[PDB]
Amino acid sequence: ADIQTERAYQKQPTIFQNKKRVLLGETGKEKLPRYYKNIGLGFKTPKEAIEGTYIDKKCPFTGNVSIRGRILSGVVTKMKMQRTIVIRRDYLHYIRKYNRFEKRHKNMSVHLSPCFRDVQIGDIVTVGECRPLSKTVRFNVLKVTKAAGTKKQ
Amino acid sequence: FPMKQGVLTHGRVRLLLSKGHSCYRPRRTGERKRKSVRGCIVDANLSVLNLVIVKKGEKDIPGLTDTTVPRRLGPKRASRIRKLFNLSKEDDVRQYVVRKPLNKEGKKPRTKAPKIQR
Amino acid sequence: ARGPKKHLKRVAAPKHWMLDKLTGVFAPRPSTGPHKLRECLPLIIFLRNRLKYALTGDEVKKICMQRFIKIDGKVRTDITYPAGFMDVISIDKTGENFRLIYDTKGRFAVHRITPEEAKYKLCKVRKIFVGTKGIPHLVTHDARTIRYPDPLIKVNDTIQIDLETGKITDFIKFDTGNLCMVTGGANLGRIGVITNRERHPGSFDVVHVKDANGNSFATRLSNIFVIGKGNKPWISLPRGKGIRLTIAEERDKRLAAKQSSG
Amino acid sequence: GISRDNWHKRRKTGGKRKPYHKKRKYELGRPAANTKIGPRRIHTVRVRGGNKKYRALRLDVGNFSWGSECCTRKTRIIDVVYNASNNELVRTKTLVKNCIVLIDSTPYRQWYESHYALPLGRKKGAKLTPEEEEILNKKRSKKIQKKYDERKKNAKISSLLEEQFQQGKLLACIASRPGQCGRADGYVLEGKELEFYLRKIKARKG
RNA sequence: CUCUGGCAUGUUGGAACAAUGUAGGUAAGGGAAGUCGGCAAGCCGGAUCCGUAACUUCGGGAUAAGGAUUGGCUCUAAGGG
RNA sequence: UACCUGGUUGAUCCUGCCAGUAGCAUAUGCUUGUCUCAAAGAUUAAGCCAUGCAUGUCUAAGUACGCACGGCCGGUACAGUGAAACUGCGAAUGGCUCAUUAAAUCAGUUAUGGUUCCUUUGGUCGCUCGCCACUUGGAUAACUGUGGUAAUUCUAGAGCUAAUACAUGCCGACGGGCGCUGACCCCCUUCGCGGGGGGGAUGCGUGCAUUUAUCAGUGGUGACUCUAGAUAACCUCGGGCCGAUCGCACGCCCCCCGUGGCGGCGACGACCCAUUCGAACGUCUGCCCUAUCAACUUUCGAUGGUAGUCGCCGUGCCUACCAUGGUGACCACGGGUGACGGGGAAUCAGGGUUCGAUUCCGGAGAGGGAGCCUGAGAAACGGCUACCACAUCCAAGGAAGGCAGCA
RNA sequence: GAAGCGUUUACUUUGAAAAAAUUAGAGUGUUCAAAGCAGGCCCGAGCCGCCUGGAUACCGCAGCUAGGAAUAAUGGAAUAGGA
RNA sequence: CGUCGCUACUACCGAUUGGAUGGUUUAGUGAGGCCCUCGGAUCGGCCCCGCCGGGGUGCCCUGGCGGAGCGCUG
Ligand SMILES: [K+]
Ligand SMILES: [K+]
Ligand SMILES: [Mg+2]
Ligand SMILES: [Mg+2]
Ligand SMILES: [Mg+2]
Ligand SMILES: [Mg+2]
Ligand SMILES: [Mg+2]
Ligand SMILES: [Mg+2]
Ligand SMILES: [Mg+2]
Ligand SMILES: [Mg+2]
Ligand SMILES: [Mg+2]
Ligand SMILES: [Mg+2]
Ligand SMILES: [Mg+2]
Ligand SMILES: [Mg+2]
Ligand SMILES: [Mg+2]
Ligand SMILES: [Mg+2]
Ligand SMILES: [Mg+2]
Ligand SMILES: [Mg+2]
Repeated sequence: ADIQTERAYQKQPTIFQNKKRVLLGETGKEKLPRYYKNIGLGFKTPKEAIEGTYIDKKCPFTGNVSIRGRILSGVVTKMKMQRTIVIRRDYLHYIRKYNRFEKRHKNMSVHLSPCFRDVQIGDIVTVGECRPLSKTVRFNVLKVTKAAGTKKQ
Repeated sequence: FPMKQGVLTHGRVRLLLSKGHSCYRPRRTGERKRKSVRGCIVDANLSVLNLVIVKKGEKDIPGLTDTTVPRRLGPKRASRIRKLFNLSKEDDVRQYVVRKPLNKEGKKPRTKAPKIQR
Repeated sequence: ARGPKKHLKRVAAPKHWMLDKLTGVFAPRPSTGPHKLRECLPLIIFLRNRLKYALTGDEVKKICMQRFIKIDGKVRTDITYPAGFMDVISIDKTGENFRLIYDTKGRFAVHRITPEEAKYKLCKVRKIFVGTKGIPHLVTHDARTIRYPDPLIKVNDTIQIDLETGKITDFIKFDTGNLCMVTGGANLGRIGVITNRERHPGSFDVVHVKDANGNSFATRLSNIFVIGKGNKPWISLPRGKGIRLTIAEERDKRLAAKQSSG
Repeated sequence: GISRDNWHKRRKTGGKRKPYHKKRKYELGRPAANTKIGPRRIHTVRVRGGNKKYRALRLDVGNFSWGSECCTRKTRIIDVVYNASNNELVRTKTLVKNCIVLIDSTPYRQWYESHYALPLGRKKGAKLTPEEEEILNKKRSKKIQKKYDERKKNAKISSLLEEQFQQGKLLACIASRPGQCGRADGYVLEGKELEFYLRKIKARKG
């Protein structure tokens, strides 16, 4: 549906919709401006977030979250939560006694902005650390790369 | 146990007395202590009863309404002396302050004046 | 703990204070001041273990009370005042002036300086910002802040500051090929010239510095402190000229010095 | 007392967490303000670091801004009509950060006439003559009158807003935090946001 | 408990309110000491939300056991054509 | 120092264990002349404690009318030393112990663009147009005096007295400027109209800090919904700042005069910014044994979204409405630990195996729990309140406790 | 001198930062040593004082940086939706 | 080699709805603190204003007793 599917009204707090639309301007359609920011560190803001209509206060690009700290990647595992997904990170732990490695994993729940519409299970996502968004969410999805696909039969 | 104003019951009760209530001085800042106090109504079971005369009668009580004791020492602030002595302004304010005389046997007589503030 | 710590164990004291293990259990524990306690010298050690003027803690207490110690143009009675880096310790009764600069081994050394070269001081601007009514402010590596600076001074530059006035006499721009001094880490106390400033967004910048002998070393941007215009240092460098020498050559330097003195 | 700690919760996997210390003061919570509408009663609570927080138990006057006209006036709150958090907060007439409330529109009417010189909020006119007959005419000169009709072509109020000016009450959304700042500032609803909340109120009872 | 319909209290009435009885209640403190024996009486009890053991032919035990709530009034949500 | 030896057989080669062998680390036994260092009620009982001490503090610079001394130098507010007390600060450090605690603590790393911060240092303190100021008000200590109580570092009534305690509250800069409101007036294309500009009387707001809303884009970020500007306003009587404070030498101006105005060095003080000491919650990786613990979490927040509450701040921290999520054989969950973590210690070819109660860093606790006052900082215990367990005095009416501090 | 890598990692080398104490270890006749961080030169007596040291190494795994690209994993153009 | 008989020691099963000591909790009661809503034992100020009074000249500048304004308020 539209962006008003709840008990409150969503809007980007930096945007004033009611900019005195009088006869000097044709009403309508005066398309409301969209707040968007470059998150830095070389990441490119997606075109969907530039011109989309969704509201997400936790979005890295159209929300009030700043990426700072560690940048790291993972593999999407589940997508059965609202605006947030869990990713699995595989690494090897070294054991000195046996001079061999040990395969370990840690699941991380990360916030997935609606700008990344084209996200399946198994994709590679780069996440950046932000302020705690939920009880167990501290990373926000910055870039989505397909998993040897981009073509579907 | 001292009697406290406003308790409003004959007998003894325990109160969490904070700073500057009554019947308690704190040993440190913010300290509150639970103490036993006596109610404000009097009865037979009281050791003493502090009473204050508010007006005079027909004659003098022996040993009470006679040999009036002076205030130990006079005013100090430069305005509390003006109110007591009707000083207007710069009427030799320093000299009008009360000068207390000191008289000890093992010493010469001498009078002592206090430092006046403001 | 339930509040601020006001003790410093002798073992836990910074190494460059060069304190021993047997005199006592505690350390000066410097008071709060313009410099962090890890890279500051309390006045107590400076007048007891550096110059040996005082023997014990109460002896350095008497000298500070008599008010001849004058740090950065101001008399300081604090026994544990944090001196810091390139601060002028002027004792006028004895006529000696000290500029507190690290030696070659990353330790503060006694640097006697001339009286007229004590009237100024170098400083590293750390944050630049504009205050109310549009007044630009400037805070240095010390806790000293000034208003109305020259708009060409940016962050991590050097400002030529004269004492008793607090104004900016001149300034040194941060640029490639400028003489600097490292103020922290392994390369602490090494005099050299900027060769390259690589930058890392979101992280600390790394700069590459080459000394007079040609040795090239790197460090973080927060440990850089430019003290010269290109090649010429603006302060009297301490003995050793801020040059780092490996274990091989101070040994033969002792043998040569011993043989000459023998 | 009330604790804001994270160690009393279950960990992410669902296991139980054993506390390694008792409650600490820095992780405390205080009882809710539950700000009502009434004569001003503001309590001061001392918070971390010796600072001061203004508990606002009761408010009756707030500072609401028109926004589209850049007009901010100190007006009186009447009641609370909608609350996105809980429906009970409206029932008990409690002022929270985002609840929408009805405010008196007289100060905005006064500014409108003294700035635009067009009847707003009036039904038929010629009823408050001892002042309105003077504000409309002012017998002003060539340039001031020429300065007033240049404020006329942009003089227009939305149908939803002018309808509420007829009723004498404007519904507005609080923007401040009573119980923290001790005051109930906000903004007047316009546009799609105003339409969205009118639909919500209508669905509530209409 | 009441309306339609039906009746006159069951083959007599009146006056009193003794014992003993028949039928029905209550009883301080104790709580089966009564008795062959808890006989008799008493306790519990509906519904909602929890929570339920040994054992077992795995079906049961099971309303196991144990605990909380329950009125009135004013509302608010959800469940349709 | 990269090491072996005795023992199964009538005898032999093995497997294999037992015993021997060396270190250190607790106890114990015997013995002990010198000297330098030096651990030491951790292990069982974080079991119980008599007694004594362990946290107090004044400079010239907040307040001295104690005779407790004392210069008197003698006609004066206060010479000076000063007990007591009010005030300010400290008492949240240190010291002790290791019971709890198994992604918890802790270590390395990183963030607060998600916060607070006494003090120190440096900024700021005429930026605000608005009948005491040559200094305003009341009480209270200490002190005198009357007691009560078996008892306590218990206190009441009565009578004084001060502040850098507690309140109140100006002048001054200050002449104005700016932005709105605009009485009117003037120059105007002039012409019978519009006119394009100026002045302007009169009223309203003007600074920093706070809470909103709006506009534009002097410096800064990797990235602000940053900093700084502009506008409309707010600015909480348990209510922000806009000095009613204290010493040191003492001087200049004298037209007006002649009795005032000016003056330096400090101290104390502050709203706010920066800094320092931090603190707090977070990022990544890392922990022993156990499956005779395989499925846990989710009514009672479990995972996430929205809007709030609360908190110093980000966050299910809490509430309401929603979605059904979240973690697990890569060992979840549960249980055990004779588990405080680490730096480190012992052994020493290499690899490892044990040990770290214990002087340094971090955490936790103060008999067991729980809840709070003050303060910048405590869920403090050589602070308070309550309960539980112990336990002290009593005239039985009450009162007082916390050695896992040093002894 | 500004921009990207014509994959992404593991791996290896370098650099940064990595508390002290402890360990290894430089210097130093504590009367030797365990230790400690001290100490040494002349004095003809004016020496109205001179020269030093208080190094360095290691710090596992994880995180940051810059070189190499052999081994190992992972991808690009197959309905061309390719350069 | 095993039963059987005697003697010691070690565990095992076992009626006793056995017993004892810890830990985590359901439910009920619930001290105490804190917050909110009340409450008002007391304690001040203004209105003093029955009066003597009075001064710029009965129109009070007031020196204070004193009723108490039977209120406004902290
Ligand atoms: K009868
Ligand atoms: K029976
Ligand atoms: Mg004074
Ligand atoms: Mg009958
Ligand atoms: Mg009949
Ligand atoms: Mg019949
Ligand atoms: Mg009975
Ligand atoms: Mg009974
Ligand atoms: Mg019987
Ligand atoms: Mg019987
Ligand atoms: Mg029966
Ligand atoms: Mg049964
Ligand atoms: Mg009910
Ligand atoms: Mg333990
Ligand atoms: Mg340990
Ligand atoms: Mg503690
Ligand atoms: Mg304080
Ligand atoms: Mg405690």
